[PDB]
Amino acid sequence: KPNPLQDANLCSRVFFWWLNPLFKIGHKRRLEEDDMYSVLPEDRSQHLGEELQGFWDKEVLRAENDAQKPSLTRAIIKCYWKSYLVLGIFTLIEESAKVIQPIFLGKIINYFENYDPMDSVALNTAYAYATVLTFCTLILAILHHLYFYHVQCAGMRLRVAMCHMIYRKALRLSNMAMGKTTTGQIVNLLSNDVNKFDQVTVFLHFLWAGPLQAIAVTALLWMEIGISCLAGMAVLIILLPLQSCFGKLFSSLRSKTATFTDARIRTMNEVITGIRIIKMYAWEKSFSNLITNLRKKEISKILRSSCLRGMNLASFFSASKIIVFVTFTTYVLLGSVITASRVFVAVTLYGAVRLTVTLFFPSAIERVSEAIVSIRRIQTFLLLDEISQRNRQLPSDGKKMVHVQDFTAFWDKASETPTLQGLSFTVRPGELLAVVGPVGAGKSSLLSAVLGELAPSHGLVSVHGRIAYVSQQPWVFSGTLRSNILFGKKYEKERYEKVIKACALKKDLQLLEDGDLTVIGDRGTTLSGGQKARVNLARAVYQDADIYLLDDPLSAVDAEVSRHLFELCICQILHEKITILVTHQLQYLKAASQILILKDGKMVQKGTYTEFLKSGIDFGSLLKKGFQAYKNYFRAGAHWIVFIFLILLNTAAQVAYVLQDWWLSYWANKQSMLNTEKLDLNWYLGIYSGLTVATVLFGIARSLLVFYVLVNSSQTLHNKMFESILKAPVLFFDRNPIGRILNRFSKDIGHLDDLLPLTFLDFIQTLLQVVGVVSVAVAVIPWIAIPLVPLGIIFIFLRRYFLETSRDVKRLESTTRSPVFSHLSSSLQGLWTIRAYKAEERCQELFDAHQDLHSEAWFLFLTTSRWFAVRLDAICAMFVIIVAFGSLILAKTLDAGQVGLALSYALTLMGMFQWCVRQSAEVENMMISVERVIEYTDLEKEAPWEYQKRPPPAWPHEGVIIFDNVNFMYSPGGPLVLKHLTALIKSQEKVGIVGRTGAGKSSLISALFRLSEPEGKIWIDKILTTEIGLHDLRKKMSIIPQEPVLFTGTMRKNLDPFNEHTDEELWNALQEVQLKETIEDLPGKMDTELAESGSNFSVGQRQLVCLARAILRKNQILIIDEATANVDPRTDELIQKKIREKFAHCTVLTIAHRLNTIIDSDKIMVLDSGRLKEYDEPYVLLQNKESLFYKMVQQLGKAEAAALTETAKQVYFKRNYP
Repeated sequence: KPNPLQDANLCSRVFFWWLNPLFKIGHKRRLEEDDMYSVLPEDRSQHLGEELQGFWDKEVLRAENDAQKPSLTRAIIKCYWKSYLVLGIFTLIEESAKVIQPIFLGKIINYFENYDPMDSVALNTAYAYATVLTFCTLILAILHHLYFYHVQCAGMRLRVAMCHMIYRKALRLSNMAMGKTTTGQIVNLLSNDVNKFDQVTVFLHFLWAGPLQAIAVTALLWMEIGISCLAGMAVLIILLPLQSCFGKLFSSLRSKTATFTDARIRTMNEVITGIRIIKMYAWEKSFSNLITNLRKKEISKILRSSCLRGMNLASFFSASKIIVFVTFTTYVLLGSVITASRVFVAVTLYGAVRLTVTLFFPSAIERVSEAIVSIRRIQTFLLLDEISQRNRQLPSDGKKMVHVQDFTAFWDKASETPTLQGLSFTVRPGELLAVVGPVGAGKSSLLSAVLGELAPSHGLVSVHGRIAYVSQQPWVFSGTLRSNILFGKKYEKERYEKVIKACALKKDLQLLEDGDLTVIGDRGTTLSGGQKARVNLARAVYQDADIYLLDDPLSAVDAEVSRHLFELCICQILHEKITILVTHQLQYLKAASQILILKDGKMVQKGTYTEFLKSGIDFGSLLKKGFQAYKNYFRAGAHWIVFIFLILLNTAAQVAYVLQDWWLSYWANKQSMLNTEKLDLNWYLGIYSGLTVATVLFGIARSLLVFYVLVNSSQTLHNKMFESILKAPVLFFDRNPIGRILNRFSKDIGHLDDLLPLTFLDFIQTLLQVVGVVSVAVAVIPWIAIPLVPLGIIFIFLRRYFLETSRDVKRLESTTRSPVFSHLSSSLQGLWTIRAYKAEERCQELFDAHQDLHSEAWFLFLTTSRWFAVRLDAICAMFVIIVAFGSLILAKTLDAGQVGLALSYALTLMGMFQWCVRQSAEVENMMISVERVIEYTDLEKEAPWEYQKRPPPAWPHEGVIIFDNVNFMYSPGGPLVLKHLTALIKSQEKVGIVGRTGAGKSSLISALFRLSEPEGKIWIDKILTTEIGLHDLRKKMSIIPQEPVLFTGTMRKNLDPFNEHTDEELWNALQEVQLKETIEDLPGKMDTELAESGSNFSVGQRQLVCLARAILRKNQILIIDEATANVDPRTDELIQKKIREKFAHCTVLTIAHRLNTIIDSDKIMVLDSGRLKEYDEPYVLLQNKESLFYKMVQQLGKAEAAALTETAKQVYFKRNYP
């Protein structure tokens, strides 16, 4: 994929003209990784990394020779100074241009100030000055982008060199070093700590041309306006500390909010996850209250933080008005007088130095400080102790031979019992050596000793030859299955097919779409554990090394596959290979050439299978231990009248900003046409102060009102979204995962709250400033409205043309960034596997290739940005040239105040225009959050929680439940689950439900609670369910769900969220389940904060909590759902006995998956894939052998069948026949 930046001119690289084809292509279709351009050779990851590694190695040698610490920063500087110095040359030129062009502005205004319509020599010198002014604007506009590309390319090169060095290290960390750190701190110095180097360079040079300029400018001001410049400059210095009190107080109101935001998101997680239970109990008003309170407590702090950001923006807006006000107040008070060529040079010089001081210099400080933090971090990482290269081998006779003599070693050096005790054994080619022992005996430790991972404290190990290894856990990296198998080696058809047929992957390869060519993710999300183990073993076999080490391969696979692998792949193929095995299944031991027993890290006996048959010690004996989006966004915040007031207040802020400078223009023009007659200073300083105060007050009012209206819009959108997600039916929670639902209450509301009001105000602020600049120019020279129409069509077409490809190349550099992260993670997890084979100088090449495919789309992200910006600066510089020259061809009607004003405003357009365009794109970016929040704002709704026909309070009186021809389905158009159900449940009668798992067993509860309004009729005491609002149906039917949940809060909350009970009642109920005792020993009596669904409680304890809930609610209908699956028998019988002896007069429906619990149920529904088949007493059902109850019982066995039959008969006799 050849790169055109390699073949370009210099005129064609100043203008990024070499990038035109990409845009054309991106304009038609979408861009994918094939359109993208391969990187310049000086920019490949391996080249950069090797260079910086050379410098860092030489410098750590220098330090080790000099006996102190080595510095990474010193190596970075030594490698990159001879090329970050030339960038410094251009930034010196550019900053002197910024300080020079106000001087020629002065000289043009000074041509007007002394006009003579006949003198042509003066006009010619003024044209010369206009030409020099335009050369400065074309050095700041057109050449700053080939520079800035190189400034940013330097940082990309530094980040890529660091990523390479970090990986080269992380591929050789000694095990004791891999212990201290984690595989999270080795992706957190590469996902956020090396991303600093992209940013540092951008402003690095603003540490010596941020002070230097602020001296040059001050010296110039002293030449023009005199000592008064100090006044102005004083104010400008006070914007460095003050802007750093809006920073040590915004982070005090912003880290005080996350402690409410994160509580709210945790509660929303418990609301969304357990939504079936919340609905079924009718509790969502309680969670409404909890999240309403946490959100109100969070908006209070978002509202302080927004008032402070609004004040910060208003201060940055009216700073220039204050600087110039105080300068020319002291200038005119000390006896001087305002002329219009010193005024609009002082204004312009303040503009330049104020932009440097308040934005660039402090950014440079902060980013260099963070980059030094990150360089320290990587400094520490690149010095973790490393594995000694497996050194010179003892010269042997070439035998592929494994021996150990008197080995004894530790994983950590403080242990009491050594990890290994005096190990001394050997293995030859062809000998399928094995070891048998319990877990903790250390067969992993023995294999790690073989692989060099265990450092010998005493003795010796001799391993000679190529080795293949299979880890206890399968390890699959990023790639395809054949890529996994080859592991960098060249493919061979027959050698691959032999291993495939040996590994019985044929069924597994058929399971995937591409056969063997399907792409496997990280940890193998595309495969299963057995499949991953098979792929790893196939890789090991195909690698064809002298030694094989196999660990725990066949414990996690089935019978036939494991047998086939052991015999036809291990026993037969590898009978000509050195073998060492870790096994847990004794059935394979018969094939073992040798077997060793290891226990407490020590030898017991080694010998064949028959010899250990002779020893008489059993193995098992030892084995056992749009635009509607904008309209709907703004309409939430405030009525339309407030939007009209907001428009007026934006306009008055900007009009007053401009009328202050026009006042200095009018003051100057009125001073010049004078006479001694003196100019009335009270009047002029009065209106000048009035205009400065109006600028400041209207900027402050405008910012706070934009912020307030948009934060209130956020608050209204959240309240409406949340109250619409509490009422969405459970279908909406089935279709969408808990991740997607909660992602709009955390992220998107997180943009609406603290980032969309800020950005949307910064855009409006700078847009009105651009309109102020263009309006002063047009109002002075009205003909500028003709050139300015083709400069506003060209802008629109440019921006469409760009954003049609800047958006295809701002995902290409995100969809290609993550494979680097993933490769580092994967090569850390299976690092032992990687190093076991000598094949890591191919994993380095893989990391380079993954890091040359992201520093290939960062290249296009850097240069498409400059393509666009060169053209916006062409537009803006044509505006400045038209103003500066159209003002001299019209010199007869203009005068020095008008020209000064128009032209210093045009000069300030430089950079403002681009910031406005950037922010507009960023607003349109961040409005997707609003589209999504408004999309959950209008979900479907289930029936209302209340109806007109309220139920009588005593209902249900009895609990007589009637089913009249009920059809129930989860979704419209989906399969029916119940088909014309018809039944009568007489009061108090205990009824069981039986059938197949999903034969309609699970939908009786959903139909009875109207979790999906059903078709048919259901009556409770002659009241149809569909005629009463939900919370008057779900309140009156207590349920014991399959897996209970505890909600974060006091145990009094879990038993009475609505405070309908007295603490003595709760104590009584907790005593009924005998759990009262277990509670009054925790710190809080009942107010103990709990974990997520009672991790500090037992499943049986959770069931006790839910059964207490039911006893407390004491409604005369009760439903139990899949009582016990894995409950301990004590708790089993406890729950069961309480269920019967607490609910004597309560109608009960039980839905059980075992027949023991519901054998005594007075009646039993039987379901057949959604059909009511049998409904009668259990003994009557068991009489008929054709009855599905009898058929299902006979599945159980013979003894259990007879016992259950006896139980049914006894119950039948005791109940019906006294």
